[PDB]
This record gives sequence, structure tokens and C-alpha cells, in this order.
Amino acid sequence: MQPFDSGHDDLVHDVVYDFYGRHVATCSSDQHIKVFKLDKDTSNWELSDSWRAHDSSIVAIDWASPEYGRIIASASYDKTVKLWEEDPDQEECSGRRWNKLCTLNDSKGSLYSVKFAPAHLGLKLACLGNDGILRLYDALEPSDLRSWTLTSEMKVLSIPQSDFCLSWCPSRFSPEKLAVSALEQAIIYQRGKDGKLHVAAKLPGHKSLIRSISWAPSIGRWYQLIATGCKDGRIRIFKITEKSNLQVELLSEHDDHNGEVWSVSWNLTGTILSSAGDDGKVRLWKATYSNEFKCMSVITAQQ
Amino acid sequence: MQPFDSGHDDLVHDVVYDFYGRHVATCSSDQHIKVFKLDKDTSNWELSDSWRAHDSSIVAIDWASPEYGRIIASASYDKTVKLWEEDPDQEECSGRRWNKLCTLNDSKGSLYSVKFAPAHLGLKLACLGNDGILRLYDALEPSDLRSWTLTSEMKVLSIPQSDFCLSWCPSRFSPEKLAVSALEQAIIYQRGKDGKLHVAAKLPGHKSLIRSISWAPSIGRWYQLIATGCKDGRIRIFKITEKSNLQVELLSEHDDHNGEVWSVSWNLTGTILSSAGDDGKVRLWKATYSNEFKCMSVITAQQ
Amino acid sequence: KRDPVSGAILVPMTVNDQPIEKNGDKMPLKFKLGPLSYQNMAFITAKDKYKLYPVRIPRLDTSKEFSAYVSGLFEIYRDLGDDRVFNNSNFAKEHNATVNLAMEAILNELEVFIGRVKDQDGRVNRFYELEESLTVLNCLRTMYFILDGQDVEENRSEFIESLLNWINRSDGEPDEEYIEQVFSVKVFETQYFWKLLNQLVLRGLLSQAIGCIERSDLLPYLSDTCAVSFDAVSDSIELLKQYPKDSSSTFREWKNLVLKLSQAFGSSATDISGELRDYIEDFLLVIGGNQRKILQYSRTWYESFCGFLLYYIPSLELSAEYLQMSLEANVVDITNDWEQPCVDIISGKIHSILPVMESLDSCTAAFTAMICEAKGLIENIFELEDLFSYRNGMASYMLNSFAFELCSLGDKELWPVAIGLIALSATGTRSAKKMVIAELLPHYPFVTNDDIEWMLSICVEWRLPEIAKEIYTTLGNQML
Amino acid sequence: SGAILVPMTVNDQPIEKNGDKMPLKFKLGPLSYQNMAFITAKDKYKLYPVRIPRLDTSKEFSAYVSGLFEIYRDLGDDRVFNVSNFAKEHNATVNLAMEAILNELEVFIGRVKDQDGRVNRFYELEESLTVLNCLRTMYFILDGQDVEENRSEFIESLLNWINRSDGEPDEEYIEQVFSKVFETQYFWKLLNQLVLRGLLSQAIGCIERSDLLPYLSDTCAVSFDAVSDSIELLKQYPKDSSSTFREWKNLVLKLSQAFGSSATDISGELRDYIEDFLLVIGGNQRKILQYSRTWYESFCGFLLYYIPSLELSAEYLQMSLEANVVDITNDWEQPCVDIISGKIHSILPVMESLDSCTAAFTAMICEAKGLIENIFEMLEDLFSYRNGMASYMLNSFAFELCSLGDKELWPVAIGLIALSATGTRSAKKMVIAELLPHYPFVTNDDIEWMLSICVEWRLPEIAKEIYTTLGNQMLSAH
Repeated sequence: MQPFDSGHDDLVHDVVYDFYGRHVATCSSDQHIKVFKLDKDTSNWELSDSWRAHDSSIVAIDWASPEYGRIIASASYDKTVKLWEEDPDQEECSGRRWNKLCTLNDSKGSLYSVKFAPAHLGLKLACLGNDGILRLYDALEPSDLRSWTLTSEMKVLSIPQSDFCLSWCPSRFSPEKLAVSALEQAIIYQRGKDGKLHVAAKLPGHKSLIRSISWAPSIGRWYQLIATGCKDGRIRIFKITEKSNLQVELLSEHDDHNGEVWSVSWNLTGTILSSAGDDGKVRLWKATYSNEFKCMSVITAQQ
Repeated sequence: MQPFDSGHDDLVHDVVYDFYGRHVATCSSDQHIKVFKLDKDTSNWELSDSWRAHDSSIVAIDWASPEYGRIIASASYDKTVKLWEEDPDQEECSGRRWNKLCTLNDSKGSLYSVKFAPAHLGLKLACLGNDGILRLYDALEPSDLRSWTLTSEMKVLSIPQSDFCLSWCPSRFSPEKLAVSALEQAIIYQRGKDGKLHVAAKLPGHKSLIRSISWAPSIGRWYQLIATGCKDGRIRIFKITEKSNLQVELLSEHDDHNGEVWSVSWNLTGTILSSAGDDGKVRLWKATYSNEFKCMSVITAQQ
Repeated sequence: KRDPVSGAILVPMTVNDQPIEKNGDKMPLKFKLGPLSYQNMAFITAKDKYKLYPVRIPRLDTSKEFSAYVSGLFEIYRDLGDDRVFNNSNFAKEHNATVNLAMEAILNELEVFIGRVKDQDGRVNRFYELEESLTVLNCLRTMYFILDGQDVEENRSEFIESLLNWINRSDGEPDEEYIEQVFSVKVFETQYFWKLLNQLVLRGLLSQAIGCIERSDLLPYLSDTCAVSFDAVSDSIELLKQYPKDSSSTFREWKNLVLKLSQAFGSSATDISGELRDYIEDFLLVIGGNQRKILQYSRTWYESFCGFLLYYIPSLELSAEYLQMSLEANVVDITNDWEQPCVDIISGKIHSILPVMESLDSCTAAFTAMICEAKGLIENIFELEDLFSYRNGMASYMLNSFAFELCSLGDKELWPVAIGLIALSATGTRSAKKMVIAELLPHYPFVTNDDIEWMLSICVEWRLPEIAKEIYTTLGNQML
Repeated sequence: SGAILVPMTVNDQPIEKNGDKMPLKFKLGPLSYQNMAFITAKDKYKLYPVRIPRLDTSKEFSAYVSGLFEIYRDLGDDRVFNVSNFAKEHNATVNLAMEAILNELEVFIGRVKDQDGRVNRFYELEESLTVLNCLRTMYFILDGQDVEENRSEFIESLLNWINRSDGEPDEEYIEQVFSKVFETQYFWKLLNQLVLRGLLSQAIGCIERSDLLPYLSDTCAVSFDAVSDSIELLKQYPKDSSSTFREWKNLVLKLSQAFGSSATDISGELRDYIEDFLLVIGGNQRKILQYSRTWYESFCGFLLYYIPSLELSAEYLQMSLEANVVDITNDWEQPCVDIISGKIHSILPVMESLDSCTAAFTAMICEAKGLIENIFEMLEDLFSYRNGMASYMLNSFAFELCSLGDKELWPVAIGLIALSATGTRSAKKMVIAELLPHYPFVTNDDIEWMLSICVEWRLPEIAKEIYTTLGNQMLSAH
């Protein structure tokens, strides 16, 4: 496990995996998007392509389900979200191996996050920015991936040192819903019976900026689990059970990091949870028989 | 539980309980035998009678089963064993409340021990002295308690610091047999099929004078238990199982006393074992589920 | 007033008449165990040492309360008839029912004994040992004589009621003495209040809990300062007033309202202290069941345990996991003989509770094993001819032991209970029981004629006529 | 703070001690062995592929996993426990699957040894085996019976567990003890130690190396006989007949009683040394504990020489533990005290730590044997404390396997979920409906097995997706 050079000039914001974990998408403030592939025989990550995608810092990125094709979405501070699709009729590392499908620019504020909705809800995505407005976009007609409709708008923080996050609920066997974090707030939106979005619940306790929230795959259970990494040094794991209105519990709460917990991610099966922070360490957590989380291992970056 | 005065001038050798534990027989070198009774209402030991019984130190004493009447036997250094029977036609403390039934004087050496055999074997007794000769005597005709026959003679030792002990096997459901200690030796005698006594086994390990041996009541078990207090500071509990030829084991061995263990006695039910020694302490022992003995309590005569 | 080192209880012979001086020569101390437990004898074969020392076995019980307690437990024993052992398909369902009942019967007999020992003022030492026993049984009952291998869902009221009993009867705390140390001599803002409040909650002492709140900050600081939190703190008090003790369903609904309440408050107007703010969120989290917080305000492993069941998830499927979390938070206190035997219960290994109880009281221990064998929690595995060993069940052992022990107690009233236990012994040959009685009986402390009849009647019932030869051969020589 | 700690990189880590706390970010990947760490900061543009600590990608493992899965599905209905020969036969086929597992694990252990890679794994595995070796001896041989039912199988298994837990007494130490005469304590402690462990073969060997034929045969003739026909008794320690034992112990005790009271033409010390040797063989608890170095040597001896009855197992454990406490150094000693004492559930967590796999199947076989059982009581999917504890662990291990990236074990994965003793069929359907899209298909055969499961479980949409997928992907090649 030797590190490789991203090749970015400025700072790298996000790194995201494709469906099979054989590819990775990267975005930096150098206004470039890079895509790497894990060569099967060499087992070394190599550059598939890189290109100038935005006119400002490209903060968030994400892949769409293989089911719809090779599609990547990027959010930038230039108040825009762009959609790209791998055109295999172009050499790799040709700068033109990915084509812009379109540019959604309804946002009037820099964009902080962009996540694709679970494939089982169609080609749908959501983004959040400065304007504290959540926005859902749908490729209503997968026949033509260029036309995306603005499916929804919601004032997450109707009244604006800030951060924003998004994370849909993966489970195909559960009512469409996604989690949103704006500053210190963390609210959940659920698709109402009327087709619109509604604030179904809130994750309380955050004493400062929520740096990262990840909704865990619920393969095997009935309740939902969504973790958050706050600037106040705590990892929090919320248990959302719907009995209908959502019931919210605070399963675990960890401060092991002593400092901002910048990134929280989940396993493929939602069996393992990861946290990273100032302390320059990454901790992994599994759940016990009573559902409290224990830390199973700690990877350091220090020295 | 305040101590009472025996009333003896010289030194007290033995103290023995009647069948119900409501009476006690005492003998000293002051050549006197005393019998105390536990007054029911006062719960104070009071003198029933005292009288000059021998012409030398009366070392050992013992009561016969209530079944045959009020009978006490005494062994003395004047090479004699005497038998007494309470004559209730005489005032208590009249010196004439106990009558001599007879005087067995076959011994040619001072007598150290005298124990009555389990009532289920009839009115029988055994004594041991200097002449290293064991001797059994029988009141073959309980109709007349004066006639005692010499039932057996056995040379426990070859050639006449010296201590001797006796202790029959209580169990009515077990072949007549008794244990004898001479100096450092400890041998068991069993009634042969031929009516005579025979050396069935030996208790090995004693590194010096055996001060006391007591055969435990075996109510509830298939094996016999006989404890010994040696001058070498050890309490030893031997397990004798006959499969009849006797199989001998060494269950427990304790040195807690650090110094001569002078007296070892058993419970009525043979559930509790007692040891006393130089250290001026008395320890009580019960057996565990695995039959090793643990000390359950320690009484100290130490200031 | 007693102290062990060598695992043995060390004690003095006499208080102001001990014959041996540590400077003195080494002496020949001799001791003879008497036919009467309470009447033994120690003496010394040495010059100028002619006193006899009547000694009685350490911790012997001659009290009336005890012989009553023994008799009372013997009833419950012979009354279980065939249910004393463990073999319609309801035979299983009915067996358990009559046994879980005998268990309540025992607990009672013991609570009565305990109560009577409290009123007379002899050694506090016995009262203590007995109470510890009860606590251990109180745990045993809750964990095995209520749900019969089922889950708290089958019988919630009986379980929770029993659990709360065991907990608030182990240690006097939080004793009212301490509750008023938290009130005398700015404005109940230090943790002392909340640690005490959450402690009462964890112990199920809601009645008292609400009382503590309605003593300071509820109606004044809140109602005036912040109106948002006033509501939270008050309709939370309301939720406590109605904690579901009977319906497993009402609980779920209950916990939902509790969590709904904490979610609301959790994200709302904080017109109160930065500290007081948290103090109430922690209070609301404990009620909700947040394990993290339950452990936090727990002073002993058992308050953690009780709380997990009361607020988190009421399912003995997590009992093991609960115990572990609780023990990491606060280890087992070895001070009191009861805490460990309870950890052993809650964790399965029940046999290791017996030795301890045999130490507190030989009697209770014997019947506790008996009822455990009946319930099928412990069973013999073993594979001349007499049994008073590890051969028959462990329970058999202890009962026969206690039987034997009773024979030296000198109480004629308990001699039937003695012979009885040996008679009804779940295992052991009939001839084995014959031999044992053949030897124990000659020792019966007969006084009246009625006694001699009961005595002889047993020689009949067991075919020990030869034992009656001796009863007569004796009777003839007693008069004389 | 709680578990492990490992370098993100050995000679290339980005964060320097006592510097500026930075934004370290970490994303778990669809592949256990392929995750990623990075930093959002200036001049920090390297990506750090990280793999989950203690992950097993070895071939030996996927072989081990497959092998255990066989033993699993082969137990058919015997995988569960129903409440008169159905009982007797059930136990028989289960106690057999247990031996099957022990084997699969011993083989794995052996193969891991041949590859001088991280022997940290070899250690963890051996500990597991020891724990199982104890578990088997105590519950998968006598089935609630006593050592009298099957003496040879028991004693043979007991001696195995004991002389496989720790290498001692290692031959290295045996020859540290062989350099006036061997009337040393070190000799007897070693001799009695071999006796307590049942290593009589070796025991006799130690005697036949010094003092037997010379000092004895010459000095004292009385004790020569004792020491020699005692050696003879060892050569014939009854391992098959519970009856031959009783007779055996009788001769042993008869021998010690004879010597015990006889001619001492030898040292005052050497005298005792032999009586202690004779007492240990006889079963004197006092002495057994004495020459015992660990609680398990005391335990083994009590059973071997005192009384072979698991009715005293609890009493034995206690005596043994007072003599020598539990060594917390090795993760196995405690789980064994827990077995021997009843509480078996508390052995699982420990084993889940040594190896998640072995732990899962150990619970499975324990549920089968009826040693542990679920007590628990809208839409309800289970991968929780709801179904058995064993269920949990197996499904956990199943899920874990899906991120392992080994296509060979994906059937073992889906299999465990399928054959899960409990849990609704529709519950198992949903679970597979989500896990399957992630199968790492390579060949066509693979895609068929893949689709065949959509059929077997009625997953049409889950399959059309599988197709649509291979569709776009294939046309993208034009």
C-alpha cells in the first residue's frame, strides 16, 4: 500500500469510488477532475484522464450507478454543478475522454456537495450550497442524459465559516429520503405521499459545524444508521427507525479524535464505519451485539 | 462460654463426653476422676462427682454406650484399667456415686489409652501401654458387668519419649477394626474371618511421635476417614477404602499449626474435624466436594 | 465482628480468660468436639492449667428464628412432592409454575427470618449474612424463576417488578441520609444533583426521582428563565409518572414519546445556562436508553444493568452484553459476598453461587440448590454403598450435609426435618438411606413418650428393628 | 484507546508530529483491501490507498472458508437443534463436524506456517485451535455424560489440548536440566510436570537417564523396586477402560503405602522426592497442585490421577486457579476457564478477535449442539440480536466476505445467508437483492451463477439491472 501522486496542483477536496471500487474520481481547487483506474495486473493506480472542469474550486464529486452509464457529477464554488459521461471513442489522458452532459446553474451560491440518489429512484441527484437551498435534479428521460429537470427546492437554512453535506438513504427497500447538514444543523428529508419533500426529522447534539455525514447501507436491518463528523471533535451515529414519522436515537458518540472529525464514511455493507480528523488518524468502527459501536482498528498518518 | 475450674490439683490428661454431650468425664495425674453435668436451666457445668480412682496418673478415660448403662473406663500409669458404673443410690459429690466394676491388670506396663468399642459389637473395650501389647476385653455376659474376658492380645511393637493411641472404627455397617498408634507407627487392625485380629494396613508418613488419632464416623460414605496429629506439626487425614483388603490414601495433610498437633477429634457425624497444638490454636476442618479438607474456622487460646 | 485470612474465620476462645501467653512455653492444647454443636471442650495438659474451656462452634445458630426458618423451608420442600425433581405436555408448563411458586415461598420464609433477626439485637453479623443471601436469591429469582427461558416480553410486570426489587434491596443507596446531604448548606447546579437524579432513574426509583425535581429548579428557574425547556422538563416528568411496567407494547410507544421528546428539546431554544442545558439532555438521554450515558451516571455495575433493561432494550438476549458493558464501567466490588454470585447468575454459571451461600448460611444454600435442581438449572453428571458425596447431585450433597449438621444441633424439633431430608433425597439407594438413618437415629434427643414413638416408628418405616432392640435395651438401663 | 494501531505507510507518511493539525479524509472502498485516505491541504496532493487492518486475502483463507462451508451445508438439518436416537445420532454427527472443523483449521494453520509471512497470524490461529481443542474435549465427546462413557476419546482429547496450548516443557528446557547428581528439585518438578500432563512416555525417559539404575540399584534395594515397578505402572496407565483405572489406581496406592512405610537407605531428601512422586500418581490433590506450574496442569492431573468425573470439574478448576491464577498474556487461557465452567457465550467475542471466520462457525456448531440458543422475543429484517447469536455472527461473516473481493467466496457468502437457520425467506431475499449487484463477475459462468440466483430467489428487477449493466458496458466497446 504505497501512495501515489494525484497530480493536482492545488488542494484535493474529494475522492470517490465507482461502483466496483476499481476506479476513483478526484477533484481539486486546481479546477481539475481526474479519474484513475486500478490496473488489474500491476495493482497500481494509473491516470485514466484529467481535464479542466470548473472555473473555481471543485469541492464535491460523485459517480452514477453503472446502470445508467459512466456518469460523474461535480459541484464547484463557481456556483455550478456539471455532469460528465465517459466517451470511450477518446484516448485516455486526452483531456477529452469525458464529455459535459450539461451544466446546472440554478444555484446562486457556491456549491458544497453533490450526491447521486440510489439508482432505484432513477437518474436523480441532489446538491447543496451557500444559498442554503437543497436542490434535486432528475434525468426524467434517461433516453437523453442532457436534459435534467429541477425536481425540488427546499430552504434547509432559510437564514445564512460554513459547511454543507448530503447523503441519500441507500436502501431500495425504504421510502426515498436523504440527510442534509447545514452548518451545525442536520435534518432528514422524506418523500411525502404528495410527491414533495418534507422535513421528517433532525439529528440533535451537534455543537458546531458538521464536516461530514454519511447514511449507511441498511442491508440486513429495518432501522437506518447515519453517521456524522462534527468540527466539535465528535463522531455521532444516529439510529432512525420509522414507526410514518421517523423516531431518532443517538446510538454512539465518540470523541477519540480530539479535534475536528473531517470525514466519515461507510462500508459497502454498512458493517464498518470510518472517521478521520485533525489528530491525523483514521479509526474504524463495527457495531456490537447491543448496537453500540466499538473501534476495531486505528490507522495513523503521523510521523 | 466462660471456662470453669476442673478442680484437679495436678494435670488434666483427658476429657470425654458421654453419649448425648450433656456429661463429661475428666482424669488427671492427681489420681482422680471427675464427672460434670450440664445443668439444663443454668447452662453451667457443675460437678456430679469426684473420687480417687488410681494410685498414679490417670491418663485416658472413656464412656460406654448408654445401651449398657452408665459405664466409664479409666487407664492409668499404675499399669491398670478400671471400670466404673454410676450407682444412683448415692448422693452426687459423695465420692461414692461411681462403683468399681472391676480392675483389669494383665498389663505389665503403664497404660496410655482406653477406648470402648462401638456399641454394636457388644460391651467391648481396648487398651494399650508400655508393654506394646494391645488388649481387648469383653463383658461377654452383660448380665454381670463385673466379669470381663481378655478377648485378644497383639504385639503392636517389638521392644518396650513414648506415646500411644487407640480409636475404633465407629461404623456398625463395616467390619470390626480399630486403629493403633505406637510412637511414630500407625497401624490398623481388622477382625479376620478366623475371629482373631490381624494387621490390615498402615498409615505411612509420620516423621515422629503420633500424639493423637481419631477414626471418623462414616455416616453417609463407603470409605473410612482417620485423622492423626503428629509431633512433626502435621494433621493428616487418611482415606481407607476396602476393596476385605484395605486400600489407603492420604487425602489431606496440614501444617497450619507449626508445632506439635496434640489433639485431633471428630464431629458426631464425622462432618467436622478438630486439631489443637503448640501454637495455642484449635482449627476446624470440613471436606470439600472433592474431599480435600479446608479449614472453616480457627479458635485461639492465645492472649 | 469476625475476620478471615486463611479463608477460615479467626476467633477467640474466651474474651478475658485465655490461658496461653505468646511468651509462654509451647503448650499441649487439646480439643474434643462434642455430640452437641454448641457444647464442645478445650483443655490443656500442663501444670497450673486446670480449667476446662467449653467452646461452641463458630457461627452456630441456636436461635428460635432459625429453627422456625428451617421448619418453614422444609414444608416448601416436602410440599413440592414429585416436583422436587426434574423429568400431558403441560407437565413442563405446570412443573415450572409450581416451582417458580416454591421459589417465591422460599424468598418469603427468608424475608420473614431476616425480619425477625432484625428485631432481636444479637450479632448484627448474622443479619448481614442473611440479607446478602436474600439479595443473591432475589437475583436468581429474577433471572430464572419468572420467564422460564422466555424473554421479558412474556411477563413484563413480574420481571421488572422483581428486577427493581433485587436492585433496590442490595444496597441501601441512595439512602435518604445522602439525599439530604445534597440539599443542606449556587442553586443545585453541580453534578451532585443530576448524578443523584439519573441514579434514581437508573434504579427505577421514579417516584423519588420526580420528588427531587419538585424540590428546586422546576417551577422557578425554568418557568421564569426559559419557557421552551420548562415544557421539556415537565412533560418528561409526566412520562416518568407513567413508565410502562405491565405492557411490553406500552413501553415501545413510551420509548417513542421519550425519544420524540429528546429530539425536540435536543434542537431548540436554549434560554438557560450552557451547563444546565447539557444536564437536561443527559437526563433525557438516560431515559431514552443511550447506553453511552446510562453507563456514565452509573455508580455500580448493577445500576448499569438495571438501566439497560429499563430504558434501552428489555431483552435477556443482551443480558451477557449488558453485563460486560456494565462491568467495564464499574468493576465488581469484592467487599460484599453477594455482588459476584450475582454476576455469576446473570452470566449462566450458577453452580459457583452455592459455595458462597453455603458460607453465609448452610441451610439456605442447601434449599437453594434443591430448588435449582428442581428447575433443572443444575444436575448430577456423575457416572460399600452410601452417598453423601459428589456422586449424586450437588444439591443432594448440600441437603444431606445440612441434614447431618442438624443432628448435632440438639434441637429435637428439627430431627424430623433432618431424617426427612435424607428420606426424600431425590437420589441415593433406599438401602443407602437406610444405613444412614440406622446410625443417625440412636442420637435423637428423645424427651417425651411421643418422641420415643416417632423414634420407633422410623425403625418400623425403615426396617431398623435391630435399632429398636437397642432403644429398649437402653430404656431398661435408663431407669436403673 | 481500544484496539489496533498501524502505520498508514511505513516510510512515507504525510503528517509530521507537532505540526499543523490537518483535514485528513478517509473513504472506505467497495473492496476491503482497497480503501483511500487523502488530505485537503496545500502541498498535500498524494492519495493513500489503505487496506483494512488484519484483512485476509490469502488463498489459504479462501480455501479454509470454503472448507468450513462444506462442513456447514453438509450438516443438513443437524445444523439446528430440536427438543430417542434422534438425540443420540444428532450429537454423533455434530461431534463429528466439530472434528471436521478442528481439522480444516489445523490444515490452514499448517499452511500459514509454511509461508514465512506475518506469523502474527499463525499465533492468533493457534490460540483459536487451543480454545476449540478445549471446547471439543469438554462438550463434543461425552455429550452431557461422564468420562466413564468414553474414556479413551476423552483422555486422548484432554491430553491433546494440554500438550498443544504451550510448547512446554520444551525439549530445550529439558536439556538445560541435564548438566552432585540429579537429586535436585528441578528434576522432580520436571518429572512430576510430565506426569501431570500425561507425558508418561517422556517421563519414564527422564528417569532412565540418571538415578534409577545406579544410585538406587546400588544404595537402597527397597526403593529401587518401588521406583522401578512404579515406572512399570506408568507404562500401563489405563487410557481405555474406566475399570482398569480403578484397579490401576489401587496398585498405585498399594505401592505408595508399601514404600511409604519402609527401609530408607537413601537420602533424607531423595526419600521425600520419591514419596511426592508417588503421591502425585496416586492423586493426592495437595501434591498435584504443588507440582503444577499452571491452572491447567492442575486440572489435567486431577482428572488423570485423582477422580475422572466431570462432576468435580468446577471444584477442580477452583483448586487449580487458587494454586496458579489465569495468565492474561494469552487470549486462550480465559476462554478455556469459561468453557470448563459453563459460560460458553463469553468465548465468542475473544475468538471473533482472533479470527472472525472460526468464531462464526464455532458459534454455529455450538448452537447445533444446543449449548447456546436465541432467547429474543411492520417489516422485520434480521442481522441482529433478534435471531440467534450464531445467526448474527454467520451473517456478519457473510457480509464481511462480500467486501473481500474474492469471487470464489461469494457463493459461500450468499450460501450462509441462504441456509441461515432462522430469518424469513423474504428477509433473506431483500438481503441478497442488495448484496448481489456487487458480485465481482469476470467470466460468463460467473454471470450465469449470478443470474441463477436471481431466479432461485425471484429477483427479476435485480437481474434486468444486471443485464442493462453488461449491456451499456459491452456496447461501450464499440
